[PDB]
Amino acid sequence: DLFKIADLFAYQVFDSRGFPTVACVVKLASGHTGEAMVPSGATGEKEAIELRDGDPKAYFGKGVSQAVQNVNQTIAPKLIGLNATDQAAIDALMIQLDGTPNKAKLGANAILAVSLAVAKAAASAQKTSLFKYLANQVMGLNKTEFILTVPMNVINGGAHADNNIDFQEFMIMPLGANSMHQALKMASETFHALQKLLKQRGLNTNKGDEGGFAPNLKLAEEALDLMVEAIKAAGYQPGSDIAIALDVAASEFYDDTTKRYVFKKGIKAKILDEKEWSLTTAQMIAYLKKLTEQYPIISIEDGLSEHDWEGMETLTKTLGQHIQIVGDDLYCTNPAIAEKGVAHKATNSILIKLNQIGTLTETIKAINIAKDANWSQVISHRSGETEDTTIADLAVAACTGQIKTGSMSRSERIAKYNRLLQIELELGNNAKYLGWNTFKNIKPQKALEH
Amino acid sequence: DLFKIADLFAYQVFDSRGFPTVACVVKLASGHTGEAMVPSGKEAIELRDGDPKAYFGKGVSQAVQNVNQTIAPKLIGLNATDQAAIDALMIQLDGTPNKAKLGANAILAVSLAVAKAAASAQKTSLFKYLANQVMGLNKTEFILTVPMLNVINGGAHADNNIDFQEFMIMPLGANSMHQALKMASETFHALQKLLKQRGLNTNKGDEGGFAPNLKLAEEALDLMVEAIKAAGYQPGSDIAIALDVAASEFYDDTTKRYVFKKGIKAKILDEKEWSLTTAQMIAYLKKLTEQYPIISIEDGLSEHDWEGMETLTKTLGQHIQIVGDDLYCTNPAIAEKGVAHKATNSILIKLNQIGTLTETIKAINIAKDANWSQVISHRSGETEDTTIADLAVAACTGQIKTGSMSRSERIAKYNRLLQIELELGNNAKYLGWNTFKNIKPQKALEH
Repeated sequence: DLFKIADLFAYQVFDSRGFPTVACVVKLASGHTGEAMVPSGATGEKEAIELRDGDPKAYFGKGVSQAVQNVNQTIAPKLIGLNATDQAAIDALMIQLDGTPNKAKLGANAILAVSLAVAKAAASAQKTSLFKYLANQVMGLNKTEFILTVPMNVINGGAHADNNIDFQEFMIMPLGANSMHQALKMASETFHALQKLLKQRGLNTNKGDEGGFAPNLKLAEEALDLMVEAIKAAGYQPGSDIAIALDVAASEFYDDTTKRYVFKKGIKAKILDEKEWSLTTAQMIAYLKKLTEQYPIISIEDGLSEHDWEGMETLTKTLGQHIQIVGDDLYCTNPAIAEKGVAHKATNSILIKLNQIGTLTETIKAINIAKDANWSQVISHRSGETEDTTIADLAVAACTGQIKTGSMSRSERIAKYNRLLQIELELGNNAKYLGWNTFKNIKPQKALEH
Repeated sequence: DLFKIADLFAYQVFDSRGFPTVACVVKLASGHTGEAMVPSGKEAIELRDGDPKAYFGKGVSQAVQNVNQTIAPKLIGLNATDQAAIDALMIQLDGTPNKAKLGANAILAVSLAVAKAAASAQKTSLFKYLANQVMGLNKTEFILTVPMLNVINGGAHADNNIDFQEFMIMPLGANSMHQALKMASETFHALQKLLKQRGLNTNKGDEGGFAPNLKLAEEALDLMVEAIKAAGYQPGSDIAIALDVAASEFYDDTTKRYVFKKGIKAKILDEKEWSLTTAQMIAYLKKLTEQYPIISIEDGLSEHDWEGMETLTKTLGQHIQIVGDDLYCTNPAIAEKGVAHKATNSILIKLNQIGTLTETIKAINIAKDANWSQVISHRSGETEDTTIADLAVAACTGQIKTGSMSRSERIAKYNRLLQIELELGNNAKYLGWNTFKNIKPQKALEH
C-alpha cells in the first residue's frame, strides 16, 4: 500500500524565538515521508492546550518532552497501518483518544504535529504539491485554478512590545498588486522604506518576534502616519496600492472592572489622559471608525474585547459593511464558537490558527463554517513560528485570498512568502492574485480602492 | 536515466532581511527534485540589478535570467551526480575569475540544487551524499557541529558603539547536539532577561542576537558570562566564547593602526589610547582571552595585515582558535597561501564567497590537509535553506557558525542538526571540547 503509515515519531525542535516545540515525521510504507512543526503563541483561554513540561530547570519551564512522548508512545502505535490519506479518520482518532474538548490530555501540539505530518506524507506519496493535495484530496474541491493570498505586521505595540502604544499590530496589505510577486515587491519596498524612516528618526530598527519594528512611538496615529509615509516613499498610493490592517487586541486593555477600553500603556507613560482614554464600547467603536476615516484601514482584528460580544456585533454593524472585522481570540479557531459568531454577526472574518484548535480536519471545518457565512478566512501564523510553510499551502488550497504570516524579515515569516512565490510560479495561469477583489465578506469603499 | 537533468529554473525569492535572492530548482528525468536558495552577506560577485524602480536596486532578476537563459540549457541532459563537471562547466560558462558575468548567486543556486537533486535521486540524506558521493569519504560515522552562536552584535551594522562585530557563545561542554542547544537556548533566554533588567533593547539583530546600546566589548563579554552562569552553566568548561572581531572594518591603512572608531566617535574611548599598533592589538586580544573564556577569534587582525595574523597565530594559536574569514574569502588559492604562511589555524567557509560547491570543498580539504578547522558559516542574509548543516556534518568539521537562538533562518539549521543526530543515533558524535584538532585548549579553560 502506497499510503500505509509505517513509522511515526516526534522530537523536540526550536521555534523562531528559541523555545522548544514539536516536530513530527511520518514515514509511509512506500518510503515517502512528511514532516511538520508546530508554532506557538505569545496563551488564550479557549485555545486548545499547548502542553509544556513546566520544569524550571529545563528550558525555563517550556520543554515539550511530554508532548513528544505522547506522540511516540500514545499516538504513534494507534496510527501505524492506517492509510495516510484518511485525514479525517486519523484526526478523529486522535481527538477521541485525547477525549477532552481542549486536547489537554495529549496536547494540541502533539496532535497537530501528527495531523500535519500525515497530510504532508500523503501529498508526497501522491507526488503532488501540498496545496493541491489539501484542496482536492483532503477537502475534495476538484480545483485547477487557485487564489493566491493577499498578505497582511510592520509596527508592534501592546503586551509584548517595548514601547508605549496600546494596539498590538499595525500591518500593511498590498491589495493593489496583481500577482504574488508584485505584492511582495510592494511589501519588501515599503518595509525597507519604513526601516529608513525609523532609522533617521532615531528609532530602534531591531526586529520584533514577527519581523517588524517595535520603535519608541507615542501614539497609534504616529505609527499609522509613518506607514503612510513608507508606502509613499516606496512609490505606492496609500489605500489603492497598499492599505492598512490593524490587530488592536482590545482584550489586552479592556478594563473588566469598569467595562472600558483603557489605553493603559499610553496613560501610564503620561502620553494619554486617563479619563480621555478610558473608552466606553461606543467611544471605542467611534475611535476605530475615526481611524478608518483618517487612514486607509481595511481590516480590524479584535477591535473589541472577547468579553464584549455585544460591542463586537455593533462594530460589525457600524463598520463591517466596508471594513473587514476579524475575530481572533473571539473564536480561537473553534468551529463551535465560530458558528455562534456567524449566528450573531459578530464579525465578518475569522483568524484561523491551526494550533488553536489542533487538527487539520477541525481547522478545515472552521474554514468552511466561515465560507458558508461569506466571511473571509485569514490563515494565520503565531508569534513563535517555524520554518514550516504549511499555512501557505493551506491558504492557497482553501482559496481564502488572505494570509497573516509576518513582516518582511525573519525567515519563519519569509519562508511562507517564498513558498507562495513558488506556488504562483508552479501554477502559472492557474494562479490568480485578486487584490482588492479578494474580499467577498465586505464591499470596500471606492474611495479606498481608488 | 536516474540522474539526468530534465529541467532547471531559477526564480526570485527573499532572504531573511527582506531582500531578493536566488532560488533554483533542478528536476531529474526520474522526477526527483532539488531546490536551493542563496544567502547574502575578494568575494565572488553577487549580481544585483541596480534598478531604482525595483527593490531599491537590489533585485536579482539578471542572475535569475542567467540561470534560465544561459546555464539551464547547458545542463539539460547532464548527470547530476557529476558535481565537479557541472561546477567546472558553470565556471567556464561565466569565464571571469570572480563569477562577475553570470553572478556567484546564479551559479551557487544551481550548484547546490544539483547536489540536492542527486541526493534525492539516491534516496539518501544530503550530508551522506555530500560525504560519500561528492567527497568520496566512505563514512558511516559523522561528527556533529559545535555551534558558535552570535548573541551580542557590534561593528559595522549594529546600532551601538562597540567596534567588535560578533560576540558568540560556544556550548563545548555538551555531549550531544540536543544538549548543546539546550545550553544555547537557556543561555540566550537568560541573557534576554538580563538585558531587560538593565533597560536594554531585546529585539533582534539580523542574525538573531541582541544589539543593545553597550559602551564596551568588555560589557558584552561580562553580560555573556553572567548569562552563562544565570542559566546554570560554567563559563569555559560548559560554554566558551568566540569572537568575530572583524578587524578589517576598523584597521586604518594610512597609520597602520587599529582605530576603535565607533567607541572614539561616541567619546567612549580616547583616540590615542585606542589607535593600536598590530602588537598592541595582539596584546589586547591576548588580555581578553585571559579575562574571559574566549576559545576562538575570527578576523582579529586586518586582511591587509598578514604579518600580524601570523604573529597572532604564533602567540595565541597554540591554545586559541584563530579563524581566517575575509583573509581567505573561502578562496582555495588564497587558503593555500594561508597554510604556507601559517596565518591562521582555522578557516571560515562561506559557500557564496567562492560560488560553487566543488570549490568550497576544495577550500575545506586544503584546510583539512593543514590540520586547520573549518567553520561552515551562514551569511547575515540567510534563507530557510539548511545546506550548511549537512555540509558541516558531511565534512566532519565539528564546527558551525549559523546564528543566534532566534529567527528561523538560523534555527532551521539547528533543527536540521537535531534531525541528523536523531537519524544517525550511535553513528553521530558531538565531540564537545574534543572537536578541536587544530589547537590544544588550556586545561584550565576546559576543566
